[PDB]
Amino acid sequence: GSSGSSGQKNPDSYNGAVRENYTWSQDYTDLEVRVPVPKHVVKGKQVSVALSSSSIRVAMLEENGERVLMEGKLTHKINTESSLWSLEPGKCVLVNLSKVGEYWWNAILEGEEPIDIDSGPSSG
Repeated sequence: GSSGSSGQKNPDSYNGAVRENYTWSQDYTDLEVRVPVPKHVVKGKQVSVALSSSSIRVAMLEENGERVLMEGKLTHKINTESSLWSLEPGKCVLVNLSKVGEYWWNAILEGEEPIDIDSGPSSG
């Protein structure tokens, strides 16, 4: 019984892109990427998080090895200092990216489809 806001505004991520690897979204001045983890990942030592500026790394320990959930050179630089990352047991990984100014992050890595959201004139 339809009651209230109905339709299709978003699956889960409040406006953004979705894929089978790692979700992310673009906001005013900050990005939020959530990576799904198994029910065997609780410790942060089971996952690898490399923060530099224009690069990110997201891996998780399986059993006899590990797997790179999300990784690749970022589109631009960030403020690792201001940036953070929190691991959740039997949930997902949280990574906060702090923009180093007013930039339009059309993507996370330098090789990811450009988000839909767009603005008027920018180049000029």
